[PDB]
Amino acid sequence: KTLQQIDKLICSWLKQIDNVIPQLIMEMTTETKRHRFDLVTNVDKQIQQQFQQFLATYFPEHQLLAEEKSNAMEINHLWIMDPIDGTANLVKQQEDYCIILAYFYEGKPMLSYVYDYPHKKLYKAIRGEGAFCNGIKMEEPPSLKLEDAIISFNAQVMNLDTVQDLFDASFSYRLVGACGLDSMRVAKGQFGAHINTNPKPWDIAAQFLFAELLNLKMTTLDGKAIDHLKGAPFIISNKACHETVLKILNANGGYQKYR
Amino acid sequence: KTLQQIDKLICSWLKQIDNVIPQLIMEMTTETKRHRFDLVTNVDKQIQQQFQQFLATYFPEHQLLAEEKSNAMITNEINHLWIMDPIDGTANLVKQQEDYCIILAYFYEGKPMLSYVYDYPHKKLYKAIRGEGAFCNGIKMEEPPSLKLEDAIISFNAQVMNLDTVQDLFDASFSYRLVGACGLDSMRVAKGQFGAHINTNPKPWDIAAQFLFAELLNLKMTTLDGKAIDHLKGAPFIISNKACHETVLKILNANGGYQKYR
Ligand SMILES: [Mg+2]
Ligand SMILES: [Mg+2]
Ligand SMILES: [Mg+2]
Ligand SMILES: [Mg+2]
Ligand SMILES: [Mg+2]
Repeated sequence: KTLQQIDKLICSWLKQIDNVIPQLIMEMTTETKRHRFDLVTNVDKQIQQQFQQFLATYFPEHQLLAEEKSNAMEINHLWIMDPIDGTANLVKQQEDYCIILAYFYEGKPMLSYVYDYPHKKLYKAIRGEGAFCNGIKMEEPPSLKLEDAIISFNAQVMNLDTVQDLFDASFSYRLVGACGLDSMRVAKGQFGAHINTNPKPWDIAAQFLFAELLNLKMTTLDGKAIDHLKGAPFIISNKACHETVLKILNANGGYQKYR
Repeated sequence: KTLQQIDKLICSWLKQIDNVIPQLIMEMTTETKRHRFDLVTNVDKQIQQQFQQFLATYFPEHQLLAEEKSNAMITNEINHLWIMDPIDGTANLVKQQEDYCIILAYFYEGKPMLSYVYDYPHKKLYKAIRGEGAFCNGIKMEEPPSLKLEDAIISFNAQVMNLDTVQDLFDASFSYRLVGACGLDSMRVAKGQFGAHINTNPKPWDIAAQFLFAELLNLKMTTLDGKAIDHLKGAPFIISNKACHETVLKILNANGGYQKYR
């Protein structure tokens, strides 16, 4: 059975990773992918590869869907990985990036991991036990109406009218700049909601479980329910401000650029 | 008294407020000021009170210009001046318990001699001592690498500018992030992690420390017109890497400027 043992294994792999990264930084190399803002490093690739390796060693039946490798891909043990979510923050700030890891058994979220390596905070989620930040149990956050909550989203990728209407309806706006971590601030009850209008499946894979066990909302921007295997325009939200955010997003002909 | 003796006293009084803040947080109470979003807490108040008490107890003749008390005294002619934002980022403190800081700057006859931005939630004390340099927990900071704007993240408040100039800043910049406390957003510029941070209406206490960080680490710190800033008064302000400063100002001042109405 237990997830609990697989979790001990995963957590001991993270301890391993913690000692590997300073080396990977030491010889850091930087490339761009499709455009000058789409960055990859040796850090991103080596973490992925090392889990690909871990998985082969201890879990050869298990498959891996992940950002820095091709995928293809009805699957029984699936891991989803963003080896460095927030690569732009790694490169420019050496701060505010994370590892995102999530395990799915017959489509159902079983374990989930967001590792804030720079602050040495490991958020984890385990079906049957709960969500934890470095061992302390995380509890359902207090209700947050939109009008009292801080929100996070990319303003660059939306028309300014609906950016305005979000500004007007919320307490304030902030942005960390990594899905995993803005999402975690919603979990921790510090942001009311996080939006990403075009995530990949690895950008959001761990959030399903956190959301389930901490009583958050996680949907498409049409309220629907997200296929973990493909992305979708998504939101993670306090329960008390979810409907309101989506309503504003879909108003006046939608959030899309131009207009 | 040797600044190193004064600094020893301050770092130490900042260090001890660690023991105090947790309990003040667990009894957090909140009042409003200019309007319902202009927040102040038991935390802001007690840290200021406890500093003023410290200053009376240790440098009787010095003076405190600070956020949560009136500053009618002054004016240009005071020898020993401290300026303090007891909690900068009060909104963040209330909502997140993270990304707030304490600002202090000592000025001897107008000239900044010591500066402190204490990032309490991650326990990172930033300090700058004239003659010594700038430090983060005693790890020494040096001038950052040149950052052109299109290679740089910027930080600013997108809600108080007209959405065209906002768009223009996005467009010309690598990306946008916001921490939401001036002192911390400023420090990211100081560390070279952001190319620049803008605040279009700071008070003296939101920017008091940064003068010296900027001088010692070769940053540009100016009004949104390029001129010197008078530390007794606010101005619309920027603090920047040297390579992106002119460009950010050009963008701000174009097509009637950065105000909602141009
Ligand atoms: Mg990438
Ligand atoms: Mg990634
Ligand atoms: Mg205030
Ligand atoms: Mg303040
Ligand atoms: Mg302030």
